[PDB]
Amino acid sequence: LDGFRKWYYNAAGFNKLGLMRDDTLHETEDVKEAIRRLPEDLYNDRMFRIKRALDLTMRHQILPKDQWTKYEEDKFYLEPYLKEVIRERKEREEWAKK
Amino acid sequence: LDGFRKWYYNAAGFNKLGLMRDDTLHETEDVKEAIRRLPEDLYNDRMFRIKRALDLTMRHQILPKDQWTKYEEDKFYLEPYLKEVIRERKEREEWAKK
Amino acid sequence: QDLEFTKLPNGLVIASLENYAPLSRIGLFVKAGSRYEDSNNLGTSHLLRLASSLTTKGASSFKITRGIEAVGGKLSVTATRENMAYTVEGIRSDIEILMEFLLNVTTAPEFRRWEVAALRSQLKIDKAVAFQNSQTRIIENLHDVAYKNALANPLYCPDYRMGKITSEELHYFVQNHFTSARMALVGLGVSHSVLKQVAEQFLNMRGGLGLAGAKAKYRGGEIREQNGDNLVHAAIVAESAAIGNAEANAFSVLQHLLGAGPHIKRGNNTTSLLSQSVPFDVSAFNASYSDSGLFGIYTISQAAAAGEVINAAYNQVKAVAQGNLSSADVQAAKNKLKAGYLMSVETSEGFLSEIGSQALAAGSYMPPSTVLQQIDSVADADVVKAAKKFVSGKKSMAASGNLGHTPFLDEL
Amino acid sequence: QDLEFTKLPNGLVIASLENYAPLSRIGLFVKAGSRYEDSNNLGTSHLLRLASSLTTKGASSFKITRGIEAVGGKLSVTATRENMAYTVEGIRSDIEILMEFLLNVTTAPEFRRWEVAALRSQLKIDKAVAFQNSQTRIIENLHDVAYKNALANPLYCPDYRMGKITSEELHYFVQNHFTSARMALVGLGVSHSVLKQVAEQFLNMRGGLGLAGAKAKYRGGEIREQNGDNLVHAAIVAESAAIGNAEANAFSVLQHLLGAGPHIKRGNNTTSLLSQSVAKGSHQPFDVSAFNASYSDSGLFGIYTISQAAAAGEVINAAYNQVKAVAQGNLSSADVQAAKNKLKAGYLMSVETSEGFLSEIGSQALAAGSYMPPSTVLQQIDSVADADVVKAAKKFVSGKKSMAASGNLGHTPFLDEL
Amino acid sequence: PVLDVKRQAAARPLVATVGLNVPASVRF
Amino acid sequence: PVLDVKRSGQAAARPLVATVGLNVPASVRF
Repeated sequence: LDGFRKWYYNAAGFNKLGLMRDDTLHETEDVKEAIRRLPEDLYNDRMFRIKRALDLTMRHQILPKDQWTKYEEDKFYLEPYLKEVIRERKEREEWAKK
Repeated sequence: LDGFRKWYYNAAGFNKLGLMRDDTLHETEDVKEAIRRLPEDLYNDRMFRIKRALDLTMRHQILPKDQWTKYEEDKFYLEPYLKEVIRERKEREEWAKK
Repeated sequence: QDLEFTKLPNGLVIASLENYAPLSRIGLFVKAGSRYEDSNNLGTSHLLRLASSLTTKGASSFKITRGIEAVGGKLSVTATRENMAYTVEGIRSDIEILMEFLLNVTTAPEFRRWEVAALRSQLKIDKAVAFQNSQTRIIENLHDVAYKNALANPLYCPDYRMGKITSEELHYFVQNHFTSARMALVGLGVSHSVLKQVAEQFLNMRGGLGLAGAKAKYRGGEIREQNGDNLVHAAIVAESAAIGNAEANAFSVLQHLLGAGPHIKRGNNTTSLLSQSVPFDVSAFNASYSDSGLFGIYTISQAAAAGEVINAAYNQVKAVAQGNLSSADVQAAKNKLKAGYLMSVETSEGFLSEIGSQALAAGSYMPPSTVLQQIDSVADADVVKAAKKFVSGKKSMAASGNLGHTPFLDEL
Repeated sequence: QDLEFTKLPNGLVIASLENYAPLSRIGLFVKAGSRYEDSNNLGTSHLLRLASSLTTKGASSFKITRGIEAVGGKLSVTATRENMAYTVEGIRSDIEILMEFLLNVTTAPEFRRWEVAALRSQLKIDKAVAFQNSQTRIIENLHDVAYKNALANPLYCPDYRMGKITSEELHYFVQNHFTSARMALVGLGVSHSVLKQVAEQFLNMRGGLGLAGAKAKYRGGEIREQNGDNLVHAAIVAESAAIGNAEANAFSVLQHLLGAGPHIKRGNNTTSLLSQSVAKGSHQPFDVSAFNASYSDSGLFGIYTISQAAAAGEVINAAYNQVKAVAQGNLSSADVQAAKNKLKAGYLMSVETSEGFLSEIGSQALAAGSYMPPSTVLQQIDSVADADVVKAAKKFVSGKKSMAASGNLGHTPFLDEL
Repeated sequence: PVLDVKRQAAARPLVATVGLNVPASVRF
Repeated sequence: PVLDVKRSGQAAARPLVATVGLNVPASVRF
């Protein structure tokens, strides 16, 4: 399962643009709240990575293979911050339900 | 000529709405610059007179005859301020011409 | 029943009174006022005061706010330059979760950075609302010119420090001043036992004496802020007695002799030696902190009259410094002071604050009765003495308004 | 030729020098600084300084601005706490209409209310730009804590007074301080005669002595400003000599002995006794100098320090200790001779430029009504002698001090500790 | 600026007060 | 707020002198 997940990570292809996994999340309301709660350096790296991926998609290029994002290396930075947004979101929802 | 001017002042009919002569001027750029240079009390009386005239025109009424604006009493307040706007305006124009 | 002071080994002074009130009130008192900051973390106590509804380890901000409003209870934070007090009140059937919320807020905050970044605008708004009146600004200016380091720190955050207070400063302030030896948990309308159980599930984790603060040093000087207003607010104070001395009682008797607020609506407060020294408003400002206290006149007069209003007021105190007083006036001052104390403790939240303060200050409860006889201890000469202290000690003057005819200290 | 002076019977001073310069400069100097306001019209001189391009009785704002820019001339306003100076400069063939514009601005303003209402936002912007650096705020704070009434008034308008300054206050200030007995018209590159003709068509109608100002009173004290800057700025001054005494020359020699700015770029200003006394104990970056500001009734002399907040204390103490050494006679005659050479070279380089020369003549005019040739001064500065310097020092070392501090002041000492 | 929601002597030290309830102010 | 158009460290040793006028530059010197 670990090797097949690495193969699927190579087949997804966002590592060839230098992106992380959390860069590829669709910005819903909860995702934008989690992005707003990021520290300044992580937010700046995320915006630069997104801008570089957009530039590479503009020129129809990819990064060189040494510059790709290694599956093992990818960091799920937004995840911790996101869970909270969802948790808080649900708590609020439940309160209203009841 | 003085009596015929009073007769024309009665025939114009803005005194029946309580307006002054300078309230009836069309607000061009020079007129709005002259209105902006008015003191606060004169501006507030002008805005109240215009609002009262608009309300009277809404109800299709006029003021009682004792409350009309006597030709002799009308004050050309905006005039002094206006001349300047025109003078300044012309001076600037001339400078550009030359 | 009667208050039960139990100084737990952790220094926490548990105090309880069960009077079977329908609404019961539980407060927690910490020696963590604005005097414990230095020049590197100014305004941290203001953000800590405004950060009582933040996410805690045990309850989120949403859970705290909706749970306190669900039972209709109230959570408030009152802060002086020495002490902070977090108070909850509500129906007896909901004070268990009210103590859960309050003790979570006191003991285990999180101080998330996005929450404090949202709170700094509220800090600016709260400071503007607080400085909408001239008395607050002139007392803050008076403390800033009167003291050097400790009590000169403002209750409200400075303008440059907004946008600069971080989560680490709040965490450091809490970890250095919210320790068990500086805390008293006081409950009216609750059983003492429960206070103790909540005092072990919480209030026991953080121990120690906490960071000791610096001794406050008097400086003097004058800060005159021309603000343009017609009224020239002016406070002239000097160093006085601290908390824990009979000279503090003498200074309290001295402000009630000189005048400490009108008793009649639209009265002229006839008796006040000051007022009668002769629109104006002349009183006497006395505030006593643990290491030092300030006494002195505080006058609000038309710009022009400031000259006489202030001088005349100063001259009246000099008369009291020369022994020119009557025993009936001192007896009336003692009656006014003791009636003010009894009406201050007649309300429930004032009673809870008093017990709280006494706890942190002396660890003991002083029955209202005891005080009455101690105030009586103050005698005429004692009052005179405190006066001469003010009349001689270096003065500190905070003035605001149109100060073209407001005198200086070397002229005063 | 040389400088040539006439005092007109209405009190106006006329000074001219014709050196046949290609660009000629004409200035007009009025004793109408910020010291002549009181608590009811604070900041009026700032709006008067910024209101030089307003509509006058004789030329509109558009005509003044487009006519000065049409010939490429320059109109500027410089203001101290005592004096205001309106200066125009341009080609000799256009200085007739330049004097028309300048004398209309000085003598016959209109001060229309919509124009000053538009100018108050520029007043706020100018104050923010001026207080972008720490030296300006700390000197304004130092004057405010040092004086009681006259010289304590700020050069820049207070925040509450913006939106409150009216046309009537400007008219009252002009009618009470822009009179002929307080004015000198100084022209480099022009004939004296024309100055006089323009001095009769203008500058002669307002001829009272005007409204006399109050005597400035010293107060002492200290005002601090905790604002979290990286560097602590601190000025500690005391009362000193006024304009018109030899003790002012002694205090100028004393600041050039203690240190009055670097002469070498990236130098350590080695000689400055202050700089040496700080640098022998502190390895942090610093900037210590001597401050002297003397006005016609009173003067301020002291020390100015910029330092890291942490060392702010002992550095200030070190600087103070150095002045105490000068108060104990611990000085050498070669050091005083070098201080005199530095002071006289600074004076000659200040008057070597055209606008500095016009300002100097102007100031001298208003101050003493007479022109003092650069040479004369040189021998008077020489008059100052070693003991004299020591004397001024003891004045500072003893007189009540006034302290303005700003920055992270957790380790900045107080006056009773200093 | 507007002092949020806009609209006597000082004898006792100031005391800030804030909390869940909407009101918040200082008293001498 | 932005101080209009933003930008000295050299310590003042002489009195200040505001300066403004028709020309665009405007500042103070010690």
